[PDB]
Amino acid sequence: DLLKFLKAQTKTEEFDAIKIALASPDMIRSWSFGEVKKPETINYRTFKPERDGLFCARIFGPVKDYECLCGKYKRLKHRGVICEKCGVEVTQTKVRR
Amino acid sequence: QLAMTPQLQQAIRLLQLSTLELQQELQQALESNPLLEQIDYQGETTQTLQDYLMWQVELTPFSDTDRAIATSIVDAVDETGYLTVPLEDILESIGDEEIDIDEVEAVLKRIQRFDPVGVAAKDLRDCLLIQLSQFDKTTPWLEEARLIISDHLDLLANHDFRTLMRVTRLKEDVLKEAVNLIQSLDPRPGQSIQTGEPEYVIPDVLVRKHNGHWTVELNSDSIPRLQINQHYASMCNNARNDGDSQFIRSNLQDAKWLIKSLESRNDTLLRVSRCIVEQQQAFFEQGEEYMKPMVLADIAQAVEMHESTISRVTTQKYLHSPRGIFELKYFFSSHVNTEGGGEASSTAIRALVKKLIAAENPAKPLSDSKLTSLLSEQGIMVARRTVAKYRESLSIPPSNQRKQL
Amino acid sequence: KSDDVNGRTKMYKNIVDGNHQMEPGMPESFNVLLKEIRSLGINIELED
Amino acid sequence: DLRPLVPLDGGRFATSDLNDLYRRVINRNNRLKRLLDLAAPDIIVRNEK
Amino acid sequence: GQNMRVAFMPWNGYNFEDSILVSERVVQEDRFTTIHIQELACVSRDTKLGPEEITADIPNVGEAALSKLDESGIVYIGAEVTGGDILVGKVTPKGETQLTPEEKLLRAIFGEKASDVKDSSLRVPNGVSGTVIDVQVFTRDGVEKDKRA
DNA sequence: CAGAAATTGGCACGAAAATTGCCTTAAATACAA
DNA sequence: TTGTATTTATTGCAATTTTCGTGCCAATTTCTG
Ligand SMILES: [Zn+2]
Repeated sequence: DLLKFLKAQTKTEEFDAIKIALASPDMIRSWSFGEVKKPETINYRTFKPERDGLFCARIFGPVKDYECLCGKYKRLKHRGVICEKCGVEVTQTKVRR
Repeated sequence: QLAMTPQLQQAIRLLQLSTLELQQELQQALESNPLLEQIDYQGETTQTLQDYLMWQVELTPFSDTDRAIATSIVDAVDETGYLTVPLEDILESIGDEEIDIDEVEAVLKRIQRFDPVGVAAKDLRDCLLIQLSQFDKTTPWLEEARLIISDHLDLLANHDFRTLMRVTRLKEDVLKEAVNLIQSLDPRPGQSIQTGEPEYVIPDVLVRKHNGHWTVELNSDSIPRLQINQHYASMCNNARNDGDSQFIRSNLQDAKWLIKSLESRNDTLLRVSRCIVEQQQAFFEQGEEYMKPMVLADIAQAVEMHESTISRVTTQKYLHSPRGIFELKYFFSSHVNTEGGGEASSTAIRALVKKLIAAENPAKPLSDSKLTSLLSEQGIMVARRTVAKYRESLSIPPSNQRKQL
Repeated sequence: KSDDVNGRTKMYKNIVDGNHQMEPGMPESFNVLLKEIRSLGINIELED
Repeated sequence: DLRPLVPLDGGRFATSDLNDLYRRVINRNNRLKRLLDLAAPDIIVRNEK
Repeated sequence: GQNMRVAFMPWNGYNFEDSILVSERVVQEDRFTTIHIQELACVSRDTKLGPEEITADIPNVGEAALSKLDESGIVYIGAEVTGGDILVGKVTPKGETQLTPEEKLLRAIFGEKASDVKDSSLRVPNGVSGTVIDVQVFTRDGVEKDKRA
């Protein structure tokens, strides 16, 4: 259902405290969505993110809303689908934040 | 033949690589060899078309389901303002069983009258009809243009003006004013809110003019260069035996080899570019249509190399002339015969054909025969089929599809 | 008026609708602070 | 998106401070990984560390 | 400055705490009227899909917005511009798009000139007005000068 | 009205041009017997 | 004295694929009697 999907991304988390502590390596690996292996940012030939780079698109998310990187899955009817050709999920481009 | 060892084949393979790929490949060899080294704001949110459409969707008294449908409809709108998916894909993206296509059409007809008008239109006919409906009823030629937009648009597409007069029962006076009114419409309504920047290419070779003669040199910004790490080279002389010295020796050897192979690529590129720009000084002085028909065997006769080397070097490397940026393979072209025993390049015949077509009588366009005969008075000797091939390479419609009133 | 991304649009829509009421939400520059603090190897989090 | 590249006129994506500091670390880490795989002499690996 | 016939006295609080009360003849005689001159620039660069060109026929705009542009696409000297008027008509090329039947239908009816070109023309900023008094054209050596230059 | 002249492009020719995978060692040199 | 392990020097050939211009001819437009 699209109505619930759209309604469930504007909600505000409720809390009453802020806790600070030390970060375990397992905690850091739990935060991450992938490992950065190469120091290149932008291709400069297609002006697209380079794989396993600082500005990568499989680790950090799509560059366009509900649009995969290679271009197989491109619309909102495919939301949540992880492409099998490049591993990019199709969601909002704000998840890069 | 030549005894090909897999260390010479890597030096040969280094030629057919662009500067970006060459710098990408140099990093891998840099991080696998200790003795190698290299010598060396927040932003602003712009408003696109979809953001503008959403700003109006949120301010329109929709319902909870209508707004969800409008989100899908606005999402499937490209930068030209045309709906890129059928409504059956939007009804599927909603993911609800009770919603029918009638509601989707009702929401689409409301989204289609946003700013700009005609946005999110299925095709050109719908996009023109939407704009034609917003005009005041007391408008000249409104019904006459609407009739041919709604019924006979293929005839106007093929410039079949004769058939339009018969089917629409119209004279010359109205069939020109109505068509002018149609051309007054906006074909792409979504390009009003257009945001973006073009993409640039940093050249490899720079050619300029100095003291009346052309000078050529490699672009010093993008040229790749490596260096030997002296601190590790100072450890060669028996810091410790066996590995401690053998490793440094066997890596210094390969670093020297790689640096030599990079210099042997830069020099070859520079010499090939200098020969190329020396053989076609006519092109840079007075633009196109004066370019000579040269091939690989012509270049691999003054620099004294093999044709396969010239083939590899000129791959994906750009040259910056005062005219513009070129591929450095754009200068190798075919040829056709000429009066006087000479030859004329295809890249000049294309410019001549473009110039002749861009100056014909609009009422009576020139056909391929009328271009072949016109060219065969300067002694160009081109067959009609070759002229047709050149025109279709230039993406120019045939003569019967260029006439107009 | 400054930072809550999802509250700006709601406030604008309510003002245009003749209803002067806001849903406060959370500023977007404290999430940046959390992401920059926890990229130093320090586990800071909101709880409950 | 919290460390974006700066687009200035001319097609130039100048690398910011944080991206430079990340690229330096990634280069050193990759070099150290390769050297540890190659079984390099301890002097070079100590300098790399 | 200017010589003003001044008087020292309180006048109903309109010169309270360093304020100044000015007559209407000072405004009628244009004694403190000044002239301010502001410059704007339009640069045509070289892209990979061909170069940008300065032209007087922008595809999407109407015939009114091009009323004060000459044959070379540059505003007339002496024209009173305001708001978002077009000063220099500049077009950047978009290309390398594969043809489709809808794209062919769009290109046939409205002509090939409208397609494959964008609009990057220079326009007056918002809230800026004045009169065009000087136009300067700098052309790189090798490029062919237009009629204005 | 309608047959004929004109136009257009898919498909087919030989020849030329451009690519791509390899001979995956021979000769000069310093050292040892 | 010579035989040999060591170290340079070597950025081309020759098949194989692709592209070239131009003729044949069927399908679609235009034109004059
Ligand atoms: Zn993909």
